[PDB]
Amino acid sequence: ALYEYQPLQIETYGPHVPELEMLGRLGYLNHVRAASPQDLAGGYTSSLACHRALQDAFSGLFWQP
Amino acid sequence: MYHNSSQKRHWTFSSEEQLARLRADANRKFRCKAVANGDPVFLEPHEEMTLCKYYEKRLLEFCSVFKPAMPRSVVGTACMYFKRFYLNNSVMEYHPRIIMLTCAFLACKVDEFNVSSPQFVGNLRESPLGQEKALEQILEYELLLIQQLNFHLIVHNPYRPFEGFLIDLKTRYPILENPEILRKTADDFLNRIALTDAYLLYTPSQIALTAILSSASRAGITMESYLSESLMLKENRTCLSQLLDIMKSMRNLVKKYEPPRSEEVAVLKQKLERCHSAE
Amino acid sequence: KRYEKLDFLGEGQFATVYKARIVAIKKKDGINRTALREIKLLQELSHPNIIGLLDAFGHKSNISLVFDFMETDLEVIIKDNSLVLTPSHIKAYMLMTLQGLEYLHQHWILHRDLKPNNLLLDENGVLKLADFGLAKSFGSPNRAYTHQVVTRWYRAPELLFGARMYGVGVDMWAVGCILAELLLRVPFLPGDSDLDQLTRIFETLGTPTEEQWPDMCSLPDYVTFKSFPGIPLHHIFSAAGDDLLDLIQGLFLFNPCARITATQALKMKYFSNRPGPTPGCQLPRP
Ligand SMILES: CC(C)c1cnn2c(NCc3ccccc3Br)cc(N[C@@H](CO)[C@H](O)CO)nc12
Repeated sequence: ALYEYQPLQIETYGPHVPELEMLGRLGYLNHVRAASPQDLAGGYTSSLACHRALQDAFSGLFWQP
Repeated sequence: MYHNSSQKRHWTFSSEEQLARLRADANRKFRCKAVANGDPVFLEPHEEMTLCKYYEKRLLEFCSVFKPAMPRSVVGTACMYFKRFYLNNSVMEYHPRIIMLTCAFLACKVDEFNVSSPQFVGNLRESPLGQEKALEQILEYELLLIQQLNFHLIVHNPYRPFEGFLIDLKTRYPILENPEILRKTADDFLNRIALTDAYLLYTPSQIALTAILSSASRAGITMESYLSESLMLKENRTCLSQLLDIMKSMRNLVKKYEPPRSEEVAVLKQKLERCHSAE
Repeated sequence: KRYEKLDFLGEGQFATVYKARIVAIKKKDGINRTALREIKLLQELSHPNIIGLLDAFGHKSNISLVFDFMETDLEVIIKDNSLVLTPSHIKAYMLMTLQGLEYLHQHWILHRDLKPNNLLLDENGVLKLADFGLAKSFGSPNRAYTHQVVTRWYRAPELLFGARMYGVGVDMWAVGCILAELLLRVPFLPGDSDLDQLTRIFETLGTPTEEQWPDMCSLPDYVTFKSFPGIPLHHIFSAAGDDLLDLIQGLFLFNPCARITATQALKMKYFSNRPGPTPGCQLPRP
């Protein structure tokens, strides 16, 4: 009767996008503009922009109407 | 996200034949209503398509010279609105000149490009009285356009997937030394893609990837390994074959697209003015 | 149209809400931008903890939205005194809110208007995020967001300092304020001005240092504040257990980057410990 977390399983119909925390370690962030100190202070990081861009690049790539 | 969007669920169609069926049905419904109200006046669906292509080009011209500078995503949303509206409506019932302006208006609103109505209508190359008249027409047609879109306002453009593919290529495809030299030509190809029915038949990611690989082929650079290795298509060869077929059919779509001709455009415009005056 | 009006529910500045025969209808610039925002966002979302948009209609620039009717809201639950808020009920409310927020953030949408009256409850005990009139898509660098969003009592400190670019931290700080309201049955930080809100935040939780918020001084409306020790959280919430304190501290971290996301909060031990969240059917009905 307790709660066990289960990740949101939504089909993207495309290649798997690397996790947000791994973008810097995998080298993606070297190809997106660095976030300004004001951006970081507000909580906005370049990882978010990179993750969104990759997710939209890979979304529905394997989908046939 | 596109993968569970209304664009994929309701506005990406199986074939060009289905789009032709929808357009022909719209034309036939208008003909039935005009005859049941009480002749060479009516336009045929191919003439409707020619007029729609011409007025999409005018919509692009309007959005290009729009001050303040229209974001490219707003222009994409407006063009998608125009295509979707004239998938199920005829240029004889609703004039494309007003519908394109209404599409741009609704796109500016939906894409959070805050522009006041007076400064929206100030971009029209017309005297002020025409600008107020056009504003009233746009306000009248805004709800009609929204209803005809089935209240599906979020449009997924290929531009952000294009940026994501460029990031992925820069990170994981060192064979492509500088992916940025692909952008310009790819952008060009994207524009041509926008003139066809591809936005109604293919996912934005597929469109962006096809544009990128067409640019690469035009540059002489071959990137089969990016699909097979980087994109994980060597484990599933069938999916890779389907992707290749999608891209080839998209290139054929761009190849067989026909821009409207000026004389045919003028004749059809005069015919459409006749239709709207008689109606 | 098909709907015939039956009762009057509420009224806001943007719109007036009435119950109609059972649904709820919310009523030179053209169609209202807030209504278009709600339509365009709710058409792309389908989650059990996000309110669904059944239909819309209107005449010319006028437009009305149709939603499924919700029986109550978290504000009425919190303000009610005949109702006892057990840790299980609180956990269930937080769980549903966080599941809806995790789905919403996964699709790169910030609610930016989270508050107890915008968390609606149906007769089946399902909590739904509503009032997406201020919701916006985040993650795009070339998208300036105003900081007027979120009602002051739930506004995150980064917003109060003028943060134009932000992420899910605003929603998570609002969620922390909602949790504090659930625990105390009163608003946590009832500021009457932006300066007063910042003062209450820095006095209850201590003025954040340059180590708790590295670029704090770079924000547009940043104002140097006197140093408060901050009340220990176990004194504020005496009945709360250590797991709940861990969750609250995560939700109320001053660095928005370090502030726990909806997924991270869902993975916290507080939700997996016993007692489990009460089923929606057994949730309190005012
Ligand atoms: C509009 C739609 C999302 C909806 C459906 N139900 N519902 C309720 N039901 C709770 C209730 C029921 C009966 C008597 C009193 C209350 Br209270 C409140 C509400 N609040 C509105 C304004 O009323 C807030 O400004 C923003 O959510 N919106 C809605």
